Amino acid sequence: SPSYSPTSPSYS
Amino acid sequence: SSFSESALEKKLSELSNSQHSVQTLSLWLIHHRKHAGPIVSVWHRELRKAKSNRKLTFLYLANDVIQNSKRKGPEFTREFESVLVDAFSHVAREADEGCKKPLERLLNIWQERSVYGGEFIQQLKLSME
Repeated sequence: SPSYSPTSPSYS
Repeated sequence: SSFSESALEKKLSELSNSQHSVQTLSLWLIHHRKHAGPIVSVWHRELRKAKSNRKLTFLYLANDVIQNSKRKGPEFTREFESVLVDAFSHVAREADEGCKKPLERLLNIWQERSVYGGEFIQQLKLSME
């Protein structure tokens, strides 16, 4: 594979 | 690797847009967060030297590092703040120019082959600026 997604980190 | 500016430069040269590439380098940078100042400085210098099509990926790395660093400390959030305005300005201009390149190449072909006259080619060029 997937391209990076910037929502992927778990930080809320 | 141990942290060094040379090791970071080599890792940044290989940074791709895959989730895995961004995540792996982000994890290494967080593991060496004591060197946040040098990390951010090298990041910023390499962003500017990078090919326009790799520049967004640098901002993705920043995203990953900054977000994932929150649970450890405010060092990266603070260090990045000094460079992110320049980074965004730079990537905005470059990604714009980069995305227009195929259009410019087409106009250059049109000029070389006299598909239209120079005056009209200049009008087309101006319409993209």
